[PDB]
Amino acid sequence: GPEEITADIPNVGEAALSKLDESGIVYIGAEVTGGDILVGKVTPKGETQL
Amino acid sequence: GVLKIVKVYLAVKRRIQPGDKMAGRHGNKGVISKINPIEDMPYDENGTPV
Amino acid sequence: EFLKPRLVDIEQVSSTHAKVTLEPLERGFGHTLGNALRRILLSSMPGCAVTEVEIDGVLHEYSTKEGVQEDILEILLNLKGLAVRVQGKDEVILTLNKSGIGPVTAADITHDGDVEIVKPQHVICHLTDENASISMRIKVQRGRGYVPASTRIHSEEDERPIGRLLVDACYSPVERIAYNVEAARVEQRTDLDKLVIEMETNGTIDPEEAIRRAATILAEQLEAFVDLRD
Repeated sequence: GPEEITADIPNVGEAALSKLDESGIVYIGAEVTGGDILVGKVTPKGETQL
Repeated sequence: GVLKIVKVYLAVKRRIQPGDKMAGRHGNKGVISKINPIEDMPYDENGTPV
Repeated sequence: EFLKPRLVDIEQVSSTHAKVTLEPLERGFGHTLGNALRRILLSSMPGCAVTEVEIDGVLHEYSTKEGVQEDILEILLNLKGLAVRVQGKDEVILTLNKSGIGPVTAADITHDGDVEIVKPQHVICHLTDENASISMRIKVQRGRGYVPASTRIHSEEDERPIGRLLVDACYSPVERIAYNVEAARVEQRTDLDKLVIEMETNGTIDPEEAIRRAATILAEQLEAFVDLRD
C-alpha cells in the first residue's frame, strides 16, 4: 500500500504532536529540538505474528 | 515510485565553546580551552581586560 | 587599632563615568579592598535588560518585515543594548508603535511611570516608507550576570505562542572598573593610602549605591569564616 503523511501517528504522546498542524507538517516558526516530529508519516504493515 | 516530498529547513545558531578551532592568518592554529570570566582576564592600568 | 575607610566625595565625570574615594585606608589595604571589590562589581551587580521581544507580524528572527531596512535578527541585536531602569516592579512590558519615514529611537517607547529609558537617542531601526509601521511588546526583568536564551528555554513553562522571539539577556550595569591606590596624608600619620575606584557604568546603576551593594556582598560572605562550624 501507499504511505501517507497522516497528522495522526500510532501511539505517540500528545506532547509530541503539539506543533504538527492538522495536515501533518510542522508550522513555520516553531522551535524544534532533538527528537521532535517534523513530518508525520505512517507505513502500512500487516502480518503481525506475535 | 515517489508520491510527495517534504523539505524542512532548520536554522540553528551555533555559539562558541571549548573544543572549537580558531586561527589567525599567519598559520597559528589553536583550539579554545576555556572561557574565563570577565574579571580573571589580565587588565592594564585602565581596567580594560584583554 | 586599625583605621576605617570612609566613603568620601564622588566625582561624576559624565552620566556613565564616576569616581569614588575611600580616604583613611591603612597600609597594605589599598590592594586588598581594591581588587576584592573589582571582582565583586564585574560579577554580581543587579541590573535589568530585555528578555523577549514580540513583534506584530513576524514569526521568527530570520524573517524581514517590509518597510524597515533591517532584518528581524538585526533589530534584536540593537535592543539587547537597551539601557533601562525599573523603579519598583520586577518585570515590565514596554510598548513601541511608530509609522512614517525616519529612524525609530528609544525615545518613542510608551512612557510608563516607572520604566525610565536612560539613553533616549539609542537608534533601533529606520522606517523607509510613508505608510510603514512597527508594533512590538518588549519585556524587561531583573537579574545578575549573563543568561543565554538556551538556558531559559528549559524554564519556558509551555511557551504557547510561536511569535515570541527570545533575546539573550546580560543584566550588568558596569563595563569596566579601574582603581589606583595613591598617597593620603592625614593630619598626623606616617602610613596611609587613598583608594580611587573609577567605575564606568551604562547609566543604570548609581555609583554610590553600587559600592555599598558590593560590601554587603563581601561582608555577607565573610560570615562563614567568622565562625567555623566544622
